[PDB]
Amino acid sequence: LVLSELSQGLAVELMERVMMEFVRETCSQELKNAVETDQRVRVARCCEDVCAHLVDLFLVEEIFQTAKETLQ
Amino acid sequence: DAQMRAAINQKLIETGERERLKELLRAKLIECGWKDQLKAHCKEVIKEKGLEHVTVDDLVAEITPKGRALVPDSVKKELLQRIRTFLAQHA
Amino acid sequence: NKDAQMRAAINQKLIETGERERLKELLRAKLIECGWKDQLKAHCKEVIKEKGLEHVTVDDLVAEITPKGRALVPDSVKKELLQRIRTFLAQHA
Repeated sequence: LVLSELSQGLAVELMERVMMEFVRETCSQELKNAVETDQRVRVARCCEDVCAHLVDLFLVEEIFQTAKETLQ
Repeated sequence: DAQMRAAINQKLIETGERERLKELLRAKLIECGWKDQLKAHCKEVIKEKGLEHVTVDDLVAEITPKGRALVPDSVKKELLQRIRTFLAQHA
Repeated sequence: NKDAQMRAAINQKLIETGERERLKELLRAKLIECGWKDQLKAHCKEVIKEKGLEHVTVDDLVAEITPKGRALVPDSVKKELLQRIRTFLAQHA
């Protein structure tokens, strides 16, 4: 014989607070991991672009110097 | 009455019972795979919205409703029983 | 946007440290080793022979040569420069 719904209310609130905090912590960690991984992706990708840029630059110059040496 | 709820909550806290129940609740939710479900849902929302747009507030807003609905009624039944046992022994 | 900023930062770090120059010299050495120079000049001699020395101009020469020049660069040389850049970056913040 449960007289009051006071204990029901306490179980509902406690469950809701614990659940909510767990969702917040989980979402925060999942996004933090994703952003960290993406950061590594972007650094690698940018290194590729820089490398390709430097090569084409040094090359455009070496194609000029080569042309010269052959003449005459 | 809220004054009663405040009195009980204070007791749960100082007796360490609230912290203890919280620990066991979290452990049960992890055990049953509830937390893995949250993470799976996060992955999909991230992929859908994009890291260039999504924030933590966005994720929580999107994931919470389903999270709340997937809390097993079994753990809620056990929790309620623990609360009643606690009230009976401290009042 | 953010990627462009990151490319600029990496670029500037390579210059401040003198790494850009070391990379340039690295590329030069590798292009010799794989015979890039030799293959390119032979291509130049061919085009000169068809066009004729009098008719040909260097800007015109660069036009027919550059496609070949870019194609002669082996991917291994590109990979190696890339690796040194990534390594450099890990040792500089």
